Amino acid sequence: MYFINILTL
Amino acid sequence: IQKTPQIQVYSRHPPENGKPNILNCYVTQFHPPHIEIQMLKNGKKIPKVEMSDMSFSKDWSFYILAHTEFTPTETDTYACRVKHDSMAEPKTVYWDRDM
Amino acid sequence: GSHSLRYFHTAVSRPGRGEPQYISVGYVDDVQFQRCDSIEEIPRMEPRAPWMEKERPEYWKELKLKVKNIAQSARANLRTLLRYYNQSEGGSHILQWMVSCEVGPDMRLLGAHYQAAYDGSDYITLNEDLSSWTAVDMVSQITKSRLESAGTAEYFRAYVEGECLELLHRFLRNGKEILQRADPPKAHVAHHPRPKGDVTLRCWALGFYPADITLTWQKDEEDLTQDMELVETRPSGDGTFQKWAAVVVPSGEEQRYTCYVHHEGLTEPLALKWRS
Repeated sequence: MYFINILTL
Repeated sequence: IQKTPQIQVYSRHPPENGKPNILNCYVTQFHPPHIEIQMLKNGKKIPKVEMSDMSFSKDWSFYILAHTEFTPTETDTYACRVKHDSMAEPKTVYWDRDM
Repeated sequence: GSHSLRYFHTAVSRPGRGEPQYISVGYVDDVQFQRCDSIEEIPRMEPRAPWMEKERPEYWKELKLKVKNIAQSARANLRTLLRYYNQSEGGSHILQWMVSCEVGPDMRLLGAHYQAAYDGSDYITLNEDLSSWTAVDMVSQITKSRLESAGTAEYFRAYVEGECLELLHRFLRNGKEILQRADPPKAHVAHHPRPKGDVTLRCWALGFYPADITLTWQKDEEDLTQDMELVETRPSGDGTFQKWAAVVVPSGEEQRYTCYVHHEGLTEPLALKWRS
């Protein structure tokens, strides 16, 4: 359960 | 990116006339995820159809399983019909006991 | 042997009414353990495996926070991506990402994965060295640049060694009876006469777990893999799978053909021919 901020966070 | 769904209609256990079983409609390899599935008996929509959650594979395409309870017979025809934005018309696949 | 904890996440930008705009499922090997949603910003969580009943409430409490958070980021990225590819405002776009970690048969960390796709196509992938990203165009090159400056990889690495490892080991220890098993396939060759006098031989493999199996037909010692009809492995619905491989053979020449089934549940591959 993780999500990295693809764009501009 | 509309990827046409592949459809397979089969039974959980080998078919025996007069013995209850679960009829599955496994739909895979489609995209986008929005899909409509119905299972039929003699051309009427089966009301209690259970569906697993939708997930996706390494190539990002989706897959889902629909199922219901049924009892094989010679007179009864069971089919699975799906509609996805990638198809002009809905596709109906028939249950064939040997596949 | 060799296990893996995997999550598949999907964010949709124009769901519809009563359809989630965020949805993720988790699996330990070939077994699904939970489902998480967000319909209109209201998180929902549902167990899908036995060993989840032994999960203390501190688990579902933190997850709900994670779902709300991830659902919030996802909708933001969708909008940002839409602006970056200059796509028109009223379209239906999907963003998908997979997060996983696996351990070897000796339970050590083997590796971990992180990959995203936008609209059904790769977008960015985290490298095996867990520090560099591979982008696929100028937009994702913009992204790669940002995650590289920010230092983002180290944070996934922290997660992997933290929560991922912890959940895998725990799910495996508490889900033991389910995940550390290997049920062998029930196989048999069926015989169907075609109308031109010839016959279809279908080699069935039923009720096996894991899903990984190999059915191959052979004429004498000739591998007929290019010429045989094969269905992709499918779920029986009770946690086990099935698959069949068919070849068409002229009547009379049936004994010439053999089916081989390879499964980790079997002691040695089975070699079936049509009986009768």
